[PDB]
Amino acid sequence: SSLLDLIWLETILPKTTSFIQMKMSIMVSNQKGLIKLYFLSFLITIMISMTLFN
Amino acid sequence: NVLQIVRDHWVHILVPVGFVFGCYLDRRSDEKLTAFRNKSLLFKRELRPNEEVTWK
Amino acid sequence: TMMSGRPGRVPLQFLPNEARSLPPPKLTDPRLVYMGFLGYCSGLIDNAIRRRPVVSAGLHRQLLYVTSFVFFGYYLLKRQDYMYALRDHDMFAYVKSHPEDFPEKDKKTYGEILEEFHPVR
Amino acid sequence: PFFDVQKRLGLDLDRWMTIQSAEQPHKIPGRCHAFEKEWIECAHGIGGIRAEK
Amino acid sequence: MNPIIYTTLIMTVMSGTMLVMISSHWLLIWIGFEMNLLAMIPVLMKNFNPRATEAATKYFLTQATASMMLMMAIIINLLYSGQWTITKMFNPVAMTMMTMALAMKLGLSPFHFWVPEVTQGISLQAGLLLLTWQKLAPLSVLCQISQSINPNLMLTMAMLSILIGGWGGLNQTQLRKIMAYSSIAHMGWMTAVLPYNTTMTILNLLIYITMTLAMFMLLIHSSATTTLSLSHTWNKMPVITSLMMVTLLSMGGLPPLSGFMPKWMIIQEMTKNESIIMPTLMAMTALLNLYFYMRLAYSSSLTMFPSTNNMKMKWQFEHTKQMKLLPTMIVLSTLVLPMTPALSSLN
Amino acid sequence: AKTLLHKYSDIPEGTECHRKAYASTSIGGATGLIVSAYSIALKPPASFLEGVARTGRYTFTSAAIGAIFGLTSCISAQVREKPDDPLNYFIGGCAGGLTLGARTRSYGIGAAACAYMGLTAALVKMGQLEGWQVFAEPKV
Amino acid sequence: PPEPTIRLQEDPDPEDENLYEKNPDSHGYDKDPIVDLWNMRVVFFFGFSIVLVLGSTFVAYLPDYRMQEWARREAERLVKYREANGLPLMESNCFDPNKIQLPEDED
Amino acid sequence: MLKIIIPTTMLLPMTWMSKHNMIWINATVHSLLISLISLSLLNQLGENSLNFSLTFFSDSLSAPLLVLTTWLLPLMLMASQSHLSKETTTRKKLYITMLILLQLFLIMTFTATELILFYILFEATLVPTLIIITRWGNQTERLNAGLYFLFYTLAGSLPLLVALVYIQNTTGSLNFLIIHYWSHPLSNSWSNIFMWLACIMAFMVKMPLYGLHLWLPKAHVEAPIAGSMVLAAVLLKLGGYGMMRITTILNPLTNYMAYPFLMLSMWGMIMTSSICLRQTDLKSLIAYSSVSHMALVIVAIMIQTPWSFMGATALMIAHGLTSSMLFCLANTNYERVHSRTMILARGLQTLLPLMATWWLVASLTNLALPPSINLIGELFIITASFSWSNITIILMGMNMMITALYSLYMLITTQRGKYTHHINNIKPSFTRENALMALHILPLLLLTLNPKMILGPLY
Amino acid sequence: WIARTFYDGPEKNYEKTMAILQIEAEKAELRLKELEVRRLMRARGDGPWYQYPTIDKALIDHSPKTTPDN
Ligand SMILES: CCCCCCCCCCCCCCCCCC(=O)OC[C@H](COP(=O)([O-])OCC(O)COP(=O)([O-])OC[C@@H](COC(=O)CCCCCCCCCCCCCCCCC)OC(=O)CCCCCCCCCCCCCCCCC)OC(=O)CCCCCCCCCCCCCCCCC
Ligand SMILES: CCCCCCCCCCCCCCCCC[C@@H](O)O[C@H](CO[C@H](O)CCCCCCCCCCCCCCC)COP(=O)(O)OCC[N+](C)(C)C
Ligand SMILES: CCCCCCCCCCCCCCCCC[C@@H](O)O[C@H](CO[C@H](O)CCCCCCCCCCCCCCC)COP(=O)(O)OCC[N+](C)(C)C
Ligand SMILES: CCCCCCCCCCCCCCCCC[C@@H](O)O[C@H](CO[C@H](O)CCCCCCCCCCCCCCC)COP(=O)(O)OCC[N+](C)(C)C
Ligand SMILES: CCCCCCCCCCCCCCCCC[C@@H](O)O[C@H](CO[C@H](O)CCCCCCCCCCCCCCC)COP(=O)(O)OCC[N+](C)(C)C
Repeated sequence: SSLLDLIWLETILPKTTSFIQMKMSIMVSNQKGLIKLYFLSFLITIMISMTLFN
Repeated sequence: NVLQIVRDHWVHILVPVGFVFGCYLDRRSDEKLTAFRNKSLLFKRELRPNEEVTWK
Repeated sequence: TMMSGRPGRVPLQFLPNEARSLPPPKLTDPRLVYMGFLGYCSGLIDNAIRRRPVVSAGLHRQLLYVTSFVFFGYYLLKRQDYMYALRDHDMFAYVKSHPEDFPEKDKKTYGEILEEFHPVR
Repeated sequence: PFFDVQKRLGLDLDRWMTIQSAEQPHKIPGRCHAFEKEWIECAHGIGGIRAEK
Repeated sequence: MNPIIYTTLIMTVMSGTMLVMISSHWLLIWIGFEMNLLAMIPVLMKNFNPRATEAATKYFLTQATASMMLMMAIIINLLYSGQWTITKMFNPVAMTMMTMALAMKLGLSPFHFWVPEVTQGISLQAGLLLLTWQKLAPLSVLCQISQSINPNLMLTMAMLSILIGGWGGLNQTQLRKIMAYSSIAHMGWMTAVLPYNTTMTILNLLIYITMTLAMFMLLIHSSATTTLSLSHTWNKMPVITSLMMVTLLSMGGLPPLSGFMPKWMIIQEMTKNESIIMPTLMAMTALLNLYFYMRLAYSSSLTMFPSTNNMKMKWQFEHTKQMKLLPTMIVLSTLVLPMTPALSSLN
Repeated sequence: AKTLLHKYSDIPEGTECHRKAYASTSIGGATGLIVSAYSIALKPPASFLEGVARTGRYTFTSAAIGAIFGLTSCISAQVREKPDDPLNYFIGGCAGGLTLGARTRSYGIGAAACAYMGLTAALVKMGQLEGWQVFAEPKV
Repeated sequence: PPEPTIRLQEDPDPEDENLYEKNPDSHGYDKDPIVDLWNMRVVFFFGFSIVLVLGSTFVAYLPDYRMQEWARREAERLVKYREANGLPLMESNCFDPNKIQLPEDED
Repeated sequence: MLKIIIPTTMLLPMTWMSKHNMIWINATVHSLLISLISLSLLNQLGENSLNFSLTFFSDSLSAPLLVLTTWLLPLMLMASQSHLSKETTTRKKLYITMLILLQLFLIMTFTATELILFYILFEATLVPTLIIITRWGNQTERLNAGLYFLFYTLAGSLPLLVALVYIQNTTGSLNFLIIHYWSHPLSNSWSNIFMWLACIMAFMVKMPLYGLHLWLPKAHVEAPIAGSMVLAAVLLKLGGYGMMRITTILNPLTNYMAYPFLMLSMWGMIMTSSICLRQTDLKSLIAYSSVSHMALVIVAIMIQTPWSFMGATALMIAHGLTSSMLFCLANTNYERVHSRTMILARGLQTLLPLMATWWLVASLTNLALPPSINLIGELFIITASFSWSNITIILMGMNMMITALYSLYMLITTQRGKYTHHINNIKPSFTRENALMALHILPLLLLTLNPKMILGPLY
Repeated sequence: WIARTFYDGPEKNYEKTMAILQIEAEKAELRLKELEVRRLMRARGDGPWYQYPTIDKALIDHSPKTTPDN
C-alpha cells in the first residue's frame, strides 16, 4: 500500500513527469525581456543553421 | 384534457418516433447492400413463380 | 497528390465545367443534414449568448442560419466530390499508361502456398 | 496561397519584369538572352521535376 | 483614431497580404510585406499607452529585420539565376536565408521570442488580428516554395516551436501570453507538414484561425486578460464560460472536437512518408498544451471561484456591442469533425 | 556538421576503442560548447571569467560523458562477441549517465541518467539497425 | 488585529433535509408526494414488469440461430453413415490432401 | 443498429424540453425502453456476425456489453436523483445530458466496424466522464483525479493512433473484417515489438494494468455515484474489448511480448487483494477489488485461448454488475453518514436489515460463489491458466482466498457488531434504494440461468 | 413467432456481409494503388500530379535586339 502504491509507482510515472515539465517550463519561460539576449541567441542560431544544415 | 396535456406530455412521443425512424433508416441502409442477393454459392436459389427478390 | 499544377486548370474557378458530368449530391444527403444541424446549433448559441429564450427567440434568424449552412454545404459537397473524382481519374490513367510499374501478379491458391504455422500454447 | 488573378484576368501585373528575354525597352538585349531563351524553351510545360532533370 | 483612418489602415493591411498572395514577382511580394508592415503599426498602437508603443517597436524591429533578410535571399537567388519569379530557390544559401526570414515573420522557433512580448503589450483586438491575419502571407509564400525547403531545417524549427509552445504555456497566468504560446505551437504543427502536403498546412491554418477567433472573441466579450479575472465570469455569464471550456477542449486536440482534425491528418500524412518518431514526439508534446488548457478550464467553468460584491451591479446591464460571427466560430471550432473529407476541396 | 557523424560511424563497432572514444568525446565537447553558447546568450551570469569558467565546466562534463559512453559501449561490444545488440549501447549509455550523476554528486540524478540515457542509446542502436528515419524525406 | 477572522462572506453549510418528515410514505424519489409516487410506479412497472420479465422471457425463447440443434442433427446423421460404412469416424486431415500441392524439398 | 442510436439521441431533446419536475421520470422510462429494445441484439449467430452496415456490426462479444451499457443508465439516474435534489434545473439537465452523451459514445464505440472510428469514440468517452468527475464531485481532489484520469489515458492512446494509421498505410484497411481475414504473421523485430507495444498499452492502461493503476482509486473515490458506476461497470471493459479485438494482428509476437504483462497481472492481483485488507475507505477498497478482477481479465486475454476468452467475457459482465452494486451500497451509507470511512458507521444490520441482505448478496457475488457468473468466468480463466502453466494455480488460489477475506471483512465491519452510539440520523432505507439494489442483483442471478449469452463469440 | 416477427433469414446477413467485404477489399486495394501512384508521380514528375510551374515561353521577345548576336 504505502511503499509501492503510494510512493514508488507514484514517483516513477506521474511525479517524474510533473517535475521534469515544471523545470523545463521554468527554464524556457524565464526570460527577463531583454531583447539584447534575444538577438544574441538569434545570431547564434543563425550561424548554427548556416554551419549545420549545409 | 385534450389539447392541454399534449402541450405538457408531448416529450414522451419523441423516443418512440426516434425508434421508428431508426428502423426505417436501418432498412434504407440495408437496401444499398444488395449486390450479392441470390448470388452467394451457398444460397443460390431459383426464384418462385411469384417472387421478385429473395430478401428485402 | 498536389493537383495545384494539374494541366488545364482555370486559376480561381470553384467548380469547373467538367464537374457538371458528375451526379449532384442529393438534397437529403446526410452531410447536408449535418450542415443544417450545424446551422441550427449556431442559431441556438446565438440565442443563448444574447440572453434570449434559446429555443424560441428568433425563428427568422434560425431559419436563415440553417438555410445559409445548407447552401454553402451543398456547393462544398459538389467541389469535394469533383476533387475526389479527379484524383481517381488521374490514378486510373496513370496506371493504364504505366503497365510495367503495376504488373498482373500470378493467381495462387492457399492450397499451394506454404504459410508458417505458429501454435498457441 | 498563390491566387493567379493575372492568369484568370489576363492582366500582366508583374510578368513583364521576370525574365531577361521579355520585351526590354528599345529592344536592348540582356547579356545572356540566348541562354535564357533556350533554357525557358527547353523547360516549358515539362514541369519543375522533369525540367530540373 | 478616426474610424475612416482605421478602415483605411485595415484595408491596407489586407491589400498588402493580397498583393503577397496574387503576385508572381519577388519584388511585388516584398512590396506587399512592406505595405502590410507599414499599415500594421498604428493598429497595434491604436490604444495609446507605453505598453502598446513598446510592443509596436518590438514588432517593427523584428519584421523589418525579416524583410531585410528576405530581400537578401531574393538578391542571392537572382545572382545565381537571373530569375524573379517565385518558384525554385536555385541556391542552398538563398533557401536558408529565405526560410529564416519567413520563420521570423511567422514567429517560429528560434525566432519566437517576440510573439508573447507583442501579444501581451497590445490589446485583445490587436492580438486577434496579429495572431490570425498576419500568418496568411508568410505561409502562402512557404507553400509556394515548399519543394525547395530543406526538410531538416524546417522540421527542426517545427519541432522546436512545438516544444517551446508547450513548455512556455505551462508557466502563464496571463491569457494573452497563453494565446501567443498556443500560436507558436500551432505554427510548429503547420510547418512540419509543408515538405509533405501543403493542403494539410492550409487545413491546419483554417482550423487554428477559427479556434483563435472564437477564443479571442470570447475573451473580449467577457473582458478578461487575466486568469483570476476570467475566474469571475461564471457569476455574470456562465454560458460564456461553458462555451469557453468546450472551445479549450477543442483547442487541445481532444476528439471528437474540431481541433483533433489537423493533428490527426498531419500525423496520418507523415506516416505515409515512413516518418514515425517525429509525429509521436509531436503528440506527446502537445499533451502539455492540453494540460494548461485544462488548468484554464478548471479555473473558468468547472469550478466556481469567489466573487466580489460590486458584481451585483454588473448583473443589471447587457453588452451594448455584440459579435455577429461568434456563434458560427464556436460551432465551427467545435463540431466539424464529421465533415473532415471536405478537405479535398484543397481549402 | 556531419563530418563527426561520418567519423564515428565509419569505425567498426567492435574495434578501435580509442578512436570511438575520441569521436564520442569530440561530439560531447561540441554539444557542450553549443549549450554553453546558448546559456551565455540568453543569461549572462556575472562576467567574462565566470562565464568562460561555466563554459569550460559544461564542455568538460559533456566530453567526459561522451567518452565514458563510447568506451563502455565499445568494450561491451568487443567482450560480448555479439556486435549489433542494443544491450551494449544500453550499458555504455548509462555508464555515461552514472558518470554524469557522479559529476553532479547526486544518487537520484545518477539513477535517472542511467535509466534515460541507456534507453536512448538502445533506441538509437535499434534505429540504426532497422533504418528508422528521424527526418524523413518526402516520398509520397 | 482588526480583521474579523472571516475570509469572505459565505452562506453557512445547511443541514441535510429528511424526506420522511414532511411526507411519510416518501419512497425516496422526490419531495413532491404525487411526483414521488408516480416515479416509484414508473420505475417498478418499466423495470420489473416490462424489462425484467418480458425481456427475460424473450431471451429464453430466442430462436436457435447459433445452430446447436442443427449441428447435433448433422453429427448424428454423419455418425450413422460412417458407422455403417466402416469409415474411421472423424479424419485427421481437415482438408483433402489431393487438393494440396506441397513444395518439394529435394534436399 | 440505428434503432438503438436514434432513441438515445432523442433522449436529449426530450430531457431539455421536459418540465422542471419531470426530468427523472421521463429519462428513466425512456432509458428502460431503450434497454428493452437493445435486448434483441442478444440473438447472435454461430456464423460471422450481425453486420448491419459498413459502419456498425454486432457480435456476441459486443451485444452483452451493449445491453449492460443500456441497462446502466436508468440505474445511474435513480442513484443520482438523491444527491442532486437541491440542484438547479439547468444543471440537472446538463448532468443528464452528460450521461446520455456517454451512453451514445459507448454504444457507438462497441459496434464501430473501423479501428479509427473505434479509437475516436473510445477517446470521445473521455470528455463527459471528465466533466462529471471534475464538476459534480464533492471533494477538492476531484480536479487532481480528473487530471490523472485524463493524462494516463492519453499517454497510452497517442501511440496507438500513430500505430493505427501506420497499419492502414501497409495493410490498406482498418476494417475488423478485412483485418481478420487478411491477417499475416508479425515478425520478431524491433519495429514490430514497438508496434505491438503501441497497439497494447492504450488498452492496458485502461483495464488498468497493475503498474499503471494509480488513476483508478483517485477517480473512483473522487467521482459522484453515477461516475463511479459507469467507470467500474463499462469504462474499464473498453480495454478488454479493445485488446480482444486487436490481438488478432499481433500473433505470434504475443507469445514473447505477453510475459511482462502476465507477471505484472498475476502478482498485482495478489498485491491489490492484500491492499484491500488494509483499507479505511469503502470506495477505495471497491476500486482495488476492481483492479484485481481486471488483472485476472488481462491474464485471460494474454493467454489467448477459447476458454480464456469465454471466461474474460463472463467476468467482465459479472464484475460490472457487482462493482456497480457495491458502489451503490457504499453511497447509500455515505448519503446518511457523510464520512465514507468504513470503521465509523457500524452494526447497520440491526438498523437496516434489508440493506444488510443486499450487502450480503453483493459480497457473496464479489466472492465468486457458484454457480454465479462471477465464478464461471473465474473458473474458465483459471482452467485456461492451468493449461498455460500448472504453477499459476498457486497465485489463483491465493487470490481467491484473499478475495473471500476482504469481501467478508467489508461485510462484517459495516453490518455486524454494535451500532455506533452517537450516530442517530440513520433513516429507514427508501424504496428507491431497495429497488436500485434489486435491479442490480436480479439480472446477475438471471444470467446464471443462461450463461451462453455472456460467454462471447468463442462459445 | 419471435423469428417470424422480429428477425430475417440467414441469407440476408450472409449476402450483406459478402457485399460489405467486397466494398472494403476494393477500398483497401485502391488505397495501396493510390499510394504507389503518388510515389511514382512525385519521383518521376511525368504524371498530372506534382507539376511545378516553369517559365512561360510566351513571354520571350523574338525581335532584332540592336546587336546581331542577341
Ligand atoms: C454526438 C452528437 C449528437 C449530440 C449533439 C450534441 C450537441 C448539440 C447542441 C450543440 C449546442 C446547441 C445548444 C447549446 C446552447 C446553450 C443553451 C443553454 O444554455 O440551454 C438552456 C436551454 C433552456 O434554458 P433557457 O431557459 O432557455 O435559458 C437558460 C440559459 O441558456 C443559461 O442557463 P443558466 O444560466 O440558468 O445555467 C448556466 C449553465 C448554462 O450553460 C450551458 O447550458 C452549457 C451549454 C452547452 C455548451 C455548448 C458548446 C458548443 C457545442 C459543444 C458540443 C460538445 C459535444 C462533443 C462531446 C463533448 C461533451 C461536452 O452553465 C452552467 O451551469 C455552468 C456549469 C456547466 C458544467 C460544465 C459545462 C459542460 C457543458 C457541455 C454540454 C455539451 C452538450 C450540451 C447539449 C445542449 C445543452 C443545452 O436549453 C435548451 O432548451 C436548448 C437545448 C436544445 C433544444 C432542442 C429543441 C428540439 C426539440 C424538438 C424537436 C425534436 C427533434 C427531432 C425532430 C423529429 C421529432 C418528431
Ligand atoms: C475551418 C472550417 C471551415 C471554415 C472555412 C470558411 C467558411 C466561409 C467561406 C465561404 C466560401 C468560400 C469559397 C470562395 C468562393 C470561390 C473560391 C474559388 O474561387 O477558389 C477556389 C478555392 O476554393 C477554396 O480553396 C475551397 C474553400 C473550402 C474550405 C472548406 C474546407 C474545410 C475542411 C473541412 C472541415 C469542415 C468545414 C465545413 C463547415 C464550414 C480555387 O482556388 P485556386 O486558385 O484554384 O487554388 C488556390 C488555393 N490552393 C493553392 C490551396 C490550391
Ligand atoms: C421468495 C422466494 C421465491 C418465491 C417463488 C418460488 C418459485 C421459484 C422458482 C424460480 C427460481 C428457480 C430456478 C428454476 C429455473 C426455471 C426457468 C429456466 O428453466 O429457464 C431458463 C431461461 O432463462 C433465461 O434463459 C435467462 C434469463 C434472461 C436474462 C436477461 C436479463 C434481463 C434483461 C435486463 C438487463 C440486464 C443487463 C445485464 C447485462 C447482460 C433456462 O431455459 P432453457 O433451458 O435455456 O430453455 C427454455 C425453453 N426452450 C427450450 C423452449 C428454449
Ligand atoms: C409469452 C410471450 C413470450 C415472448 C415475449 C416477447 C416480449 C416482447 C418484448 C421484448 C422485445 C425485445 C426487444 C426487441 C426490439 C427490436 C425488435 C424490432 O427488431 O422489431 C421491430 C418492431 O419493434 C417492436 O414494435 C418493438 C416493441 C416494443 C414493445 C415491447 C413490449 C413491451 C412494451 C411496453 C409498453 C408499455 C407502455 C405503457 C403501457 C401502460 C420491427 O423490426 P423490423 O426491422 O421490421 O424487422 C424486419 C424483419 N421482419 C420484417 C420479419 C420483422
Ligand atoms: C511501469 C508500469 C507498467 C508499464 C508496462 C510495462 C511493460 C513493458 C515491458 C516491455 C516488454 C519487453 C521489451 C522487449 C522484449 C524483447 C526481448 C528482449 O528485450 O530480450 C533480449 C534482448 O536483449 C536485450 O534485452 C536488448 C535490449 C536492452 C535495452 C532495453 C533496456 C532494459 C531495461 C529497460 C526497462 C524500462 C522499461 C520502461 C521504459 C520507459 C532478447 O535477446 P535477443 O535475441 O538479442 O533479441 C530478440 C528480439 N529481436 C529479435 C527483436 C532482436
